[PDB]
Amino acid sequence: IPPKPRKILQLLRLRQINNGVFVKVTKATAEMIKIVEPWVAYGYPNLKSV
Amino acid sequence: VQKKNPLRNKQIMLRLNPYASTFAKEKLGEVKAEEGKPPKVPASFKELLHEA
Amino acid sequence: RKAPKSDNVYLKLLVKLYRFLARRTEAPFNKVVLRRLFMSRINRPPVSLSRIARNLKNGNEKKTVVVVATVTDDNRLLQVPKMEVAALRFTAKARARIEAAGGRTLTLDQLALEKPTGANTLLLRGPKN
Amino acid sequence: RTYRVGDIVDIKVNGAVQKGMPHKFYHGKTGVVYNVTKSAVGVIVYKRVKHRYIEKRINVRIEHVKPSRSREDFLRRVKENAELKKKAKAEGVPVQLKRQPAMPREAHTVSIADNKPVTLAPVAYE
RNA sequence: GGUUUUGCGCGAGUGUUUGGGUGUAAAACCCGCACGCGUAAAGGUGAGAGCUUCGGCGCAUCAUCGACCGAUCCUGAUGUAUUCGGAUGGAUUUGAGUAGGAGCGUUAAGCCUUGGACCCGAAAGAUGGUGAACAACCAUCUAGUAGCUGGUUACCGCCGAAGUUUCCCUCAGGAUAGCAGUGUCGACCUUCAGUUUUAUGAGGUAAAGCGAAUGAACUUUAAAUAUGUAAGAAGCCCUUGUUACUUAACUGAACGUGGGCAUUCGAAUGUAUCGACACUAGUGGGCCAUUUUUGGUAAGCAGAACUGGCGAUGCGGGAUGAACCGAACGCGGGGUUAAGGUGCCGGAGUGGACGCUCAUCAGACUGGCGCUCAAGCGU
Repeated sequence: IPPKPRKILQLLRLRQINNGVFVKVTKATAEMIKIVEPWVAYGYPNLKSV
Repeated sequence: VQKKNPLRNKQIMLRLNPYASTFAKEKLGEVKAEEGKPPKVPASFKELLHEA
Repeated sequence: RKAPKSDNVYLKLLVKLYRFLARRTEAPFNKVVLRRLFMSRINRPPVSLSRIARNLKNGNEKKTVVVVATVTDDNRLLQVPKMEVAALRFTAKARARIEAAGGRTLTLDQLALEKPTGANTLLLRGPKN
Repeated sequence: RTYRVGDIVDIKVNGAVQKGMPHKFYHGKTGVVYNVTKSAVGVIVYKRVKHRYIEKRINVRIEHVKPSRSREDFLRRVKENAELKKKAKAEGVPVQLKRQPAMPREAHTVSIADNKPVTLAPVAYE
């Protein structure tokens, strides 16, 4: 993993595989997760998932 | 000493959420919709759907 | 830390006493004394009678001087004021000059009994290098 | 242009005069002035290597160096923040001071009246 | 013999053991004069641990403004033996200087220099002898020395690299910084960040339009893609004096001003923290791949920066390896997967839908057997 996406993944508390976090959808955070798209899978949770 | 799943153990759910008993009793998960005759889809929407 | 580097058993006794104090009181004085008890000899430089005589100047003459080191005699100081000093060790000339001036000499356990939290104390450190 | 010692200065480097030209790694950079001469100016600029940063002191003369327009946002922000906080304290109401990161859009409706959608195909044949 | 650190005794002093006395006799006990080393020959302001009678007092240390001295630069006093001296006011002065001592001795560990010097390993050279018959041998100096080999002895745990920047000069190299670690000090999620966002730098680079002007160099708008800078308290703004500076001139700079903002104190997210000082081992290969860029050849190829890995990496796949894909490691039980697979070897489908292909050595996201409405190919 290149150092900049690895820094993003350490900033999002995703330092291990199959790790989940809740992120408020913000254009700064949106650009961060669009940067680390080759490593993550993300989407909109419903009430049951939370 | 031992984490118990509230979705499997009902007593743990009642400990964390006291509303679970009356949520299950009053059937707020099987709530029905508002009654009355529903209107029909407008023709404009249907002609927009099956366009060229 | 976990243990003092000193092999002096009485130093370890003082370390146990001030571990208890630091744990069971909200006094930063006891924590600082415990930290300085853990420290090495080069990090605890000798404090001379003249340096204490300087620091006992404005409104501290009625306070109890606390030195976690050895107080040494200073020949440059001609007149020794009245002083209540609590320290690890005293040299013979320093102790004799303190008691000859009407002052008093204390160890750290007498300080821990008379002043368990360090009220109205004057913590003094020796010069570095 | 006159330059002080300690101002944030950005360099762009043209090809008009080849005297005292810096390398393309310094092309279009930004630094801080510590030295001013009759012609040249000494600028500290940060430099990346592997895992760390090294400051480098470089000399560029007048026609490629200019005062940067990166800092004026700080002064305008402190001026407006002070002034609307003064108005908020005078009027006794809370007001918003920070910068918001532009939350996503809310819900709304668009009318089909006078805006009938057109149907398209991958190629525009006409 | 130096040097760093831990413990210990005494401490402006410290060290009995050259020696003397003594003894239950190489022990232990005592010390008269020396000698070695060291010491001698307190100011303001702001932070700051700690204390507080809540008013404040403020360690160590740092910053800044001052004070004194060896000596240096002029001005050159009363005086002077009449050719000596330095009083007052000035300097961008220094110092291994002062500004309320820290050392001495010992123990343990590490490092450096010299002695055989971690162990073994030349050709030689010298001294003194033994023999012959046209230099050789013996003993010693000598455990000689130079490079360069080979070897260098229980276990477990924790932490763990580099194969680079710069300088100087022998060629036969060191120093500095970097990566790893230790102690001290200062704060402490204050603050910091291989990061996004906002403004900003070089690319208006692509595009769209020119029923707008003008002509990729056209532009209202504006990509993609990467990379510097700033995001308040170490802060803001303006007003007024001084300065050794600067300019025609507060034209700017620095030193003195004032105000209010601690209940969005002035984006996001993370924060199991960072900075400085001091001290200590191992290392200075190259290779592959990517992105961008330049040039040449019949074609390969050559020159730059970039990160990721290898050296120092085990496991699942990959027909062996290697590269490449997955994923990085305490000992076990259960469940689920990644890459890759489900005709047999081999665990799991001769699974399903649609077509194509018969190849006199097809083809296999084939290794072998073998396969043909596949066990091949595409979804």
